[PDB]
Amino acid sequence: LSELEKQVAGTLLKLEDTLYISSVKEIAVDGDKKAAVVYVPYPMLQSFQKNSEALILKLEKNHSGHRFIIVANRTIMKNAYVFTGKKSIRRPRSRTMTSVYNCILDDICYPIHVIGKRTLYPAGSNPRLQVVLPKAVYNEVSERTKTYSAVYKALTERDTEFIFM
RNA sequence: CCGCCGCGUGGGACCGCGCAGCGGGCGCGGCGCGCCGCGGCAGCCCCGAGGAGAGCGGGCGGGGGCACCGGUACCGGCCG
Repeated sequence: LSELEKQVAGTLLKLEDTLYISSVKEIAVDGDKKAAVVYVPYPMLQSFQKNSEALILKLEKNHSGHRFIIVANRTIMKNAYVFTGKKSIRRPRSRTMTSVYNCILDDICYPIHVIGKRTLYPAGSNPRLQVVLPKAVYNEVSERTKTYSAVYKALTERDTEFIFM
């Protein structure tokens, strides 16, 4: 129940000539441009991912003022086992904190595959992570690395920086 | 203050175990044993160790066992 969903859904209906989204979150960057995330339901992520690049481009052209990102919504449980007193319940490994963050990272920029991750530990600076991307693509995603870092920090408290190799 | 391998509280990093879905209504204050929509859940597999094992292809080798088999030489005998 927000204004943005209404016009983005209007655009959605204006694309084809079935699939619905859960919610939307926008976050600003250092520049006046913001980035909007779409919390897609988990099962329909792959169906949205067949040609997500086209959808994001058409949405950007339809409604400017901020970039459109599409991601799934995953839950996190905070206990490996559960002691009901009678039987012990195992938490599946897919619901851990670490798996969700990595999947989020891969989803933020699915069309361009990540070729490596590295975390650096400076002497005093808060430890930070730098990823590695192909040189085949750069100017395609060079202009939108700051937004990627900002959204990663927003969703995950962990920070990051982007490079190419 | 000092003879405790036992008792209680907390911490919970390190050290090792946790196979058998959950949520709600019938359902009594609670806990059980059952009946009900799956109609509430992202329902239900870390990765795959310059650890180990199995598999395919390649050649490599006085590696092993069985049968068969040639060559002079030592020895003995015989013709001259």
